[PDB]
Amino acid sequence: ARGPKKHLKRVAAPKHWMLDKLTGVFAPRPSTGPHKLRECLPLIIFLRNRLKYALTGDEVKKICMQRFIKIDGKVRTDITYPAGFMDVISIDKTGENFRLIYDTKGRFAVHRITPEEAKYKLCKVRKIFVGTKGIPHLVTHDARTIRYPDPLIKVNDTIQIDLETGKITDFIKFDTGNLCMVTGGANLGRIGVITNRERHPGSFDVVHVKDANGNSFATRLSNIFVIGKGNKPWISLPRGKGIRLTIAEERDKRLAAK
Amino acid sequence: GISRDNWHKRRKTGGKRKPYHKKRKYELGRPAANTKIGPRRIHTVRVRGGNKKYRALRLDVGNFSWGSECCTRKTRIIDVVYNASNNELVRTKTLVKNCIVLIDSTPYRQWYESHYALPLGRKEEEILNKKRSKKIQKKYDERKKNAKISSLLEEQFQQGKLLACIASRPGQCGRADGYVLEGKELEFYLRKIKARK
RNA sequence: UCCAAACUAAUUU
RNA sequence: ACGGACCAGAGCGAAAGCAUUUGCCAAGAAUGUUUUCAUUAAUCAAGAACGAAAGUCGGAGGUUCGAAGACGAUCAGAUACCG
RNA sequence: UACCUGGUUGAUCCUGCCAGUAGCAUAUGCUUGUCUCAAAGAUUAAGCCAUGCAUGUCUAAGUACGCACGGCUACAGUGAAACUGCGAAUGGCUCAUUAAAUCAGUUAUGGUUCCUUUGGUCGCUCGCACUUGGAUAACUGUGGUAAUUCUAGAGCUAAUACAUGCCGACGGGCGCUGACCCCCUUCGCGGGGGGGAUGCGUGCAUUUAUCAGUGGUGACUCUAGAUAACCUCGGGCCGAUCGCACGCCCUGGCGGCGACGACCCAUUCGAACGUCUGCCCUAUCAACUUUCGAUGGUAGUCGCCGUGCCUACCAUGGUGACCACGGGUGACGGGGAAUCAGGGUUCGAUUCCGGAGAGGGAGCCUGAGAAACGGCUACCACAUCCAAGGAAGGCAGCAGGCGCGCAAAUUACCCACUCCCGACCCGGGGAGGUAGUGACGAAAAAUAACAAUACAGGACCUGUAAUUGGAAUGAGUCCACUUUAAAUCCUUUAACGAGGAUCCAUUGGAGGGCAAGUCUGGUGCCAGCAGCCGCGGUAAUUCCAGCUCCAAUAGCGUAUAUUAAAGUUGCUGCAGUUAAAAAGCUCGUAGUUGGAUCUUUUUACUUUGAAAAAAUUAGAGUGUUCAAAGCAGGCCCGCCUGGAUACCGCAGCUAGGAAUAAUGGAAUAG
RNA sequence: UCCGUAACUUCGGGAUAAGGAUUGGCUCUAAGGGCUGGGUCGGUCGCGGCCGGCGCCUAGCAGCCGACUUAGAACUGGUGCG
Ligand SMILES: [Mg+2]
Ligand SMILES: [Mg+2]
Ligand SMILES: [Mg+2]
Ligand SMILES: [Mg+2]
Ligand SMILES: [Mg+2]
Ligand SMILES: [Mg+2]
Ligand SMILES: [Mg+2]
Ligand SMILES: [Mg+2]
Ligand SMILES: [Mg+2]
Ligand SMILES: [Mg+2]
Ligand SMILES: [Mg+2]
Ligand SMILES: [Mg+2]
Ligand SMILES: [Mg+2]
Ligand SMILES: [Mg+2]
Ligand SMILES: [Mg+2]
Ligand SMILES: [Mg+2]
Ligand SMILES: [Mg+2]
Ligand SMILES: [Mg+2]
Ligand SMILES: [Mg+2]
Ligand SMILES: [Mg+2]
Ligand SMILES: [Mg+2]
Ligand SMILES: [Mg+2]
Ligand SMILES: [Mg+2]
Ligand SMILES: [Mg+2]
Ligand SMILES: [Mg+2]
Repeated sequence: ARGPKKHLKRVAAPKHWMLDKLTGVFAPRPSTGPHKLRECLPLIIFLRNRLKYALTGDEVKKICMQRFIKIDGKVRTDITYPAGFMDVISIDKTGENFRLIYDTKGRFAVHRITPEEAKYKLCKVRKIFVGTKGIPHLVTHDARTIRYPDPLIKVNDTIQIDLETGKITDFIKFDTGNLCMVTGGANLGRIGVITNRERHPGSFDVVHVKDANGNSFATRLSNIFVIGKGNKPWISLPRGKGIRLTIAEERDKRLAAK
Repeated sequence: GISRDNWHKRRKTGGKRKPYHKKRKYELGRPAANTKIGPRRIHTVRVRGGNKKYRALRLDVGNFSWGSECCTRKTRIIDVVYNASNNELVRTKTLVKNCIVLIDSTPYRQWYESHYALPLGRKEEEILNKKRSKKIQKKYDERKKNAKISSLLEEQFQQGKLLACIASRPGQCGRADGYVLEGKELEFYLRKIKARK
């Protein structure tokens, strides 16, 4: 191309959006924002293909232009705003206050949280740098920036910020035994405690995570998101608590529910 | 136009490679600035990203550093005496990033005579032979201890011409900054100039 | 240890 | 020029090939070995040495035989067989 | 389904090919009732193109004095046009170019740019404001021209266009300078401790030198700090802008929310250039590259940056039988597709990802992004109007036409769905969607069923009939609903609609391979058939016909590419005494392969973990009426539930294993 | 001067094959040599030496001298230049 792409084909879309291949040729290419394109969830396919509030695309913008949708305490009107992990969608008219967290199969679950849980969120510390006059900064997995963070908060740690304030409330260090969620790869959505952070200089670091059944698995350090301190998750986990059943152990769960 | 691609080169083996696309715009090159000495003439080029880089076609005034006192003044360039890259850039008075230049020394004599009260390169009276109060006159006496410039560098102040060196890239930044040659780097370039004579 | 070459196109098992 | 008989389902040589006597020169297999070295090997594009007979080019020699050639026969023909 | 059959002979066993056989995909032939999906000018000509369309865009929120409309005093409110802004670099089409190139996996940018979006930052600088300047379009008015989305002259008038530019913060602080005062000593000299006027400088960004060693990294010449400065007139920043609601303090003075813009730092979408490994045929291509850069060093120039990218000065290198270089390709690469026991073989123009080009080349403007072609500028080729003066061109966009050919569709309707762009809830989209043409192909499935007789059978059951009987339905016709942007079709339901149920099933065959006749008539080595062996010269099981029969059936022949068959290319798996074939013999470098030995250092190997685009394939779940499909669905105010898993050569990464296979340690002990 | 050279061949030749470019003036720039001295402390008297403590040019400097030639570049002329 001579410049940046603007469309997105239907079959070339991300798998976890769960679009179908006979509705149209294209998929909603999400706008540029705080989340990556393969790691986001656009607002139109959340309101239309999950919640059934609208039936077409034009009925989504009739919701959004009436300013009924809030993201992170702020009104967003774009139908392809990239919403992502640990984000809070506040509809607030029906009073629902969603929080996007992956299920155990690796797609965004329609997950409801309590309307005082929607005051805050969690963020992974991606970068620490100082600025002019020696002022430290902090960059999250979202594109937001915090001036004057806590001196103990280092890279890959998880902070808890307040929406509508934008300041740091509390943080969790990346340590052994803390409670984390996997945000990428073949273990997308699984939850367990950190067993061992295996270091490799130059290349990627690998973290072994032990599930709450005895199962263990490993993932790169760039996909590990700490969600709890010790064994206590600081959010409300979805239905299943991040346990990946085998394909036999989810057959009988269907078979013992008929 | 002027392309700075790689695909017009032959391969490592010596095989001629065949082009697979027309020459793209991010592979452009532009003509050299060939910055001379004279009254200031600077052109700006719109470059990739919408940015601007300043290319200077004539420059007479620079910003050079004395180095061993952290004394940087804005002085005037007289001429070019040496160029390691091409001998015929000296004859046409072209200023490039490492060429050895020759500058007026009077901002460096004037600062030195004010910081040490000692004549430099002399065979008005107020800054040198001033009546100082004895607390102030005390302060100039520990500066008097370390006031000795090397013998190769006191020669330069008598002719009023320091031998200097460009450090910036004129024709990219539009300026000519650099530092004064001193020490073993001075006497290396001194005998190269004497050998060409 | 004398010589001694050739053989319907006219077809049906 | 040629080395009969002896001369063989015998020998030697990488193969082509190799036979009178004696001398000289260098080689080599097999056997023998309680010597020595200690894997130095096997097969091999490119490359290399050898390679009957006929043929080629120089010298020498030319007895026998003998392509080509010339005749005598035979033959329907016989520029072939035989002389 | 890991399959063979005919053909050399008088007969036999062989080697061996030819011929069958089965898909697949292109053309074609004959035929064709229904209905659901669906390819479709790639192959030859990346040949040439008439006409039309395919890209524009306005909110309460940049600029309305167009009465073009319009309500009751700077400006109501709509608002054409015009300026300004933004997009037009995406999409779409085609496969010519291109053989470590493109591309794929893998990594890097600690070697770079990045409009927008989102989050920071935006009184950090000591130095007319209650608003500054000029211009221009729309409009009006005079025109020119054969001509065009040509434009001239004159009068107006705007800004978030274009310029210019201040107050406030703002009290100073901090560095340097140092007049000067002051205190404690001192025989004195000297020495010691504060205050300090007046001057110079001061923030980010930029550029260079130097000093010190807040946070980070495997690793910085990183980030931050300190100092000396500089800061381009073709000029970095530091708001002369707009709308909502409008309150509050004592004319004044403050205040809520937005929009728009900003240098810079992140972020997002990327982009570009690098790392490692991987490609078809060819030796009747064996050496190639290099003072016209080939390989490297030093310094620069250029560039967004690393770099022989380029220049100067040097060095003489670099690549190659492990196939360089050269040539070819009926070569865009890949995901993939057809065939298939296991291995393979062939294909991939073609809807997804990546690349390329817009008649051929070349050069550029604008912009964040282009060497752009529904942008300019040339020249070549071609071609269009012309009053001969000139002007305009680019369908490998959708349609359409010509040409080329064995070979490929309507100059249809629509922004309703999918999404994209814009100032935008309103506009636009030949992207896309829907119809038409559609035996490319794929799924489903009519052309009769029954009963009684007449008869035949079988050990009460069954068959045969130009006999008979009323039962059942679609095809078709056809109202209406539904469907949808409006339709159409399907689905639904009235009305009709079957006896030769004339509402008629073809395509190939009948010696053998190979399912099916020694029937009848004609022809007489003729006409003809026949893939192969063959047939025909007067009783043709083979031709031409009739009768019968067979095969598969709304499909079936035929041509050609190709796969299996083919263990007839042989890795699995072939041969080489006489059938095709082992070089005359030996040496010999590459290459290939290498004896035994030990517990009973680097790799290869093996196992595992990551990270690996979907679609396709395998496969889970689910009654599209079934099936091909599809990702749906299911249960009585709503509730419940799916949208799995596997596989993804090699290379690179990770942790276990230590047999096998390489390799390494102490012999002048260095 | 710099490039570039076929058929044919007794492999020597053909060959100055053929074919093309360049050439002035001026101002510079590189490159190509030769002769001398590398003597550290008077250890210390027959401003010079007599025998040796005293030292590291050793990747060569420094002085003087000297021909001719090749290459490159800028400028310059009514495109002229063997
Ligand atoms: Mg004898
Ligand atoms: Mg050989
Ligand atoms: Mg012979
Ligand atoms: Mg002779
Ligand atoms: Mg005779
Ligand atoms: Mg026979
Ligand atoms: Mg065959
Ligand atoms: Mg495109
Ligand atoms: Mg990026
Ligand atoms: Mg070709
Ligand atoms: Mg292009
Ligand atoms: Mg064309
Ligand atoms: Mg172009
Ligand atoms: Mg076009
Ligand atoms: Mg067709
Ligand atoms: Mg079919
Ligand atoms: Mg019919
Ligand atoms: Mg047959
Ligand atoms: Mg085959
Ligand atoms: Mg087979
Ligand atoms: Mg065979
Ligand atoms: Mg044979
Ligand atoms: Mg032999
Ligand atoms: Mg062994
Ligand atoms: Mg001649």
